[PDB]
Amino acid sequence: LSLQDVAELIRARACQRVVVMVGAGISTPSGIPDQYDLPYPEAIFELPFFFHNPKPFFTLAKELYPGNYKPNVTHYFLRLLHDKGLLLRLYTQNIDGLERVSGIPASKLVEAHGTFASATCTVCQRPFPGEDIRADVMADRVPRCPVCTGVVKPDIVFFGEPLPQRFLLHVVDFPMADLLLILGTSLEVEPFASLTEAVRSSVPRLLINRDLVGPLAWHPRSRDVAQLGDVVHGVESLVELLGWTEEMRDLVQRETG
Amino acid sequence: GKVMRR
Ligand SMILES: C[C@H](CCCC(C)(C)C)[C@H]1CC[C@@H]2[C@@H]3C[C@H](OS(=O)(=O)O)[C@H]4C[C@H](OS(=O)(=O)O)[C@@H](OS(=O)(=O)O)C[C@]4(C)[C@H]3CC[C@@]21C
Ligand SMILES: [Zn+2]
Repeated sequence: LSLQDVAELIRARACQRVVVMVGAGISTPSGIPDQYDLPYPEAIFELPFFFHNPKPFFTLAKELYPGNYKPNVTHYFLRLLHDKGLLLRLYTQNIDGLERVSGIPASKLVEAHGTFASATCTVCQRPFPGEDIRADVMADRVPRCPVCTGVVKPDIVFFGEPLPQRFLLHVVDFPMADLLLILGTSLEVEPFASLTEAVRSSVPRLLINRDLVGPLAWHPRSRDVAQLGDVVHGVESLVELLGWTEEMRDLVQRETG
Repeated sequence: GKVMRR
């Protein structure tokens, strides 16, 4: 099986319920990393480091707020998948909110590693709207709790922390998928990475990623297809094989201003 | 819990 066969499936509308898994690869072409004081990169989402020095995380918060970055071809492709009534759900590891901006509604999304839309005082555990700390974060200040002075951390999943309970939508989405799209992740983080195994054995799995990662490398199924290389390139080659290149380009420079 | 493989 090949990338052409997968494109033929979508075009025929044989794949009615597409489930997508995305990671950091799809947001790099918009200029998002993954000027800081980080001992190693992962420490930005680690609690022992965060409590020692919250500033590098809050630098990224200030960066990741709406406006600064734009969705790229990858996002807009997934927006076409929804527009044509083909997206069952999008599962994302990203915390940059670009899926929402591209036009994917909240109901078609699982922000599996959390969100800046709300926050919690790390000490007393009072909940905050994510706008209630905006001024502070923008003014290079560490947000503090009105009631106890503890650092107010955004609801981003740090290492060791449980994922939001919305993640449980995977129990009903994955068994129901007729096609799985893995785009721009090296499937390193658990339990997200494990979802690739949750689709039925007869289900096509399409990896559009830099390298052969996860279960596609270790225990490949017959209907798995890898389009290795740059993610943007890989997406465009599927878009072309679908006949959506014109519709895409119309969508992309429509969505700028 | 959110963990790396390695
Ligand atoms: C049990 C069934 C699975 C059913 C599948 C079957 C049919 C296979 C059994 C779950 C599927 C998802 C669903 C939701 C998804 C909701 O997220 S939302 O979409 O962003 O609001 C959840 C919101 C809250 O989670 S939290 O992590 O962010 O604090 C928390 O509520 S709170 O305690 O009052 O704050 C729990 C939620 C309401 C869960 C509860 C489990 C579910 C009913
Ligand atoms: Zn507090």
